[PDB]
Amino acid sequence: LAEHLLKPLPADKQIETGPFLEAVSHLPPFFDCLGSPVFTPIKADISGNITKIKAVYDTNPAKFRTLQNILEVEKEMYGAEWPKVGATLALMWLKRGLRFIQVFLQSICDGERDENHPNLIRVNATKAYEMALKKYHGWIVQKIFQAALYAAPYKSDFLKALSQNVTEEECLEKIRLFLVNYTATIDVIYEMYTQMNAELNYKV
Ligand SMILES: CCCCCCCC
Repeated sequence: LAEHLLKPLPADKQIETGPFLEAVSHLPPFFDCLGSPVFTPIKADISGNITKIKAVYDTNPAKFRTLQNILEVEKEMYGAEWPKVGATLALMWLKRGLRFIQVFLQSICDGERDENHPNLIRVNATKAYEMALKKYHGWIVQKIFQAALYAAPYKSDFLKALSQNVTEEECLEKIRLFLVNYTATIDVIYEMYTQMNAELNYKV
């Protein structure tokens, strides 16, 4: 995780699109290592949105230099169909997948656990779902999440998968390092959606 740190935010809190997409493109591969085919469509969603954004960027890298540039250009370019269109829509869902990973990792690092089932990560995933995704899912998808929860690896196994021959404590310290700029970046993205009134709450 800490081999592909996100850059700190610059003083003007503008996120450059190219470096951002390069950075987060390192996350979907972690889903191949969780030991379940349940993760294949999850990986496709997150990668699919990165791809959607990268393809808008590639048409005009200068015009789409920053994530802010994307939202403002698309607002102008699309009129009434915006923000439910283009790279704006893909980023709206990408941020929520990114926020999920953030809350989950942070929960693990903060030592939140089920006292009764200490080596499970179900409480951490459940928190992350509630905070990042749940309100945008209808009852069917929520039910699928409840089923998929059972495919979670054991905590000890998860951390081992993210790690070199390194202790669990060492692994978590590196996860903490990653979370600094990751969290900061996602926060700026969420703030941007709020300022631009680009957030939608439709359920799927
Ligand atoms: C620089 C972004 C590349 C697009 C990859 C989509 C899969 C994670």
